[PDB]
Amino acid sequence: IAENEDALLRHLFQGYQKWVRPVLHSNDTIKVYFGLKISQLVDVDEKNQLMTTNVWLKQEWTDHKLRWNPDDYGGIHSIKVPSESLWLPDIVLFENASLMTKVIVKSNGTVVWTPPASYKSSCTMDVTYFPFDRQNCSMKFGSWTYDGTMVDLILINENVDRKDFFDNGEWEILNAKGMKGNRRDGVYSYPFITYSFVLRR
Ligand SMILES: *[C@@H]1O[C@H](CO)[C@@H](O)[C@H](O)[C@H]1NC(C)=O
Ligand SMILES: *[C@@H]1O[C@H](CO)[C@@H](O)[C@H](O)[C@H]1NC(C)=O
Repeated sequence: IAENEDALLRHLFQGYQKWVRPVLHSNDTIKVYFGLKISQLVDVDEKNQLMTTNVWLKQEWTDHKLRWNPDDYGGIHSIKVPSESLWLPDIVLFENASLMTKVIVKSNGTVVWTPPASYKSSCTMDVTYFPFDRQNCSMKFGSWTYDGTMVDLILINENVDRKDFFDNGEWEILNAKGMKGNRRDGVYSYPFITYSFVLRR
């Protein structure tokens, strides 16, 4: 086989600077579509009010530097590229608790990144219900480096993605909904997404 896959890569990352936002015009914000997918609830530590989860952080955005006509490159329309090479919006889980997988890049600039993660975030037993088999657990995600001027978050679904979720014997997910906030400290606006989990038993 003969791969102009190597030519596209050399042409795509020639003078690429992963630290410059890959916008066309410098006035532009980069829109990052975001969604949380849960694989399983690993453990609910009722003592320390903590929760550990296995999740994927679904991210998608446009990198206007990484755009090509497939006709020039043997009809390639998509390629897999290491996340370490790309500009990233640097979305993190806020209350410290995102492995560097590879990214998919498409000839129109769309980048799809879904890195897996394992987190231990804080919980809160619901005292309104007796017996006490409810817990309120929140996960808050947003860019660390870029304010809303430079990265805007778009929440792709009101619900956490659970199609591939593993029900663990000991707790059940009553609800898991995401909502957008735009609140952070300083003379800067920072958009974020809060996911609220209601766990039973
Ligand atoms: C690029 O093409 C894909 C289909 O492969 C599509 O899902 C995506 O919306 C396109 N990107 C843009 C920025 O239109
Ligand atoms: C816990 O979550 C439930 C469901 O969203 C809500 O009705 C309740 O007000 C919350 N209370 C606390 C203390 O978290």
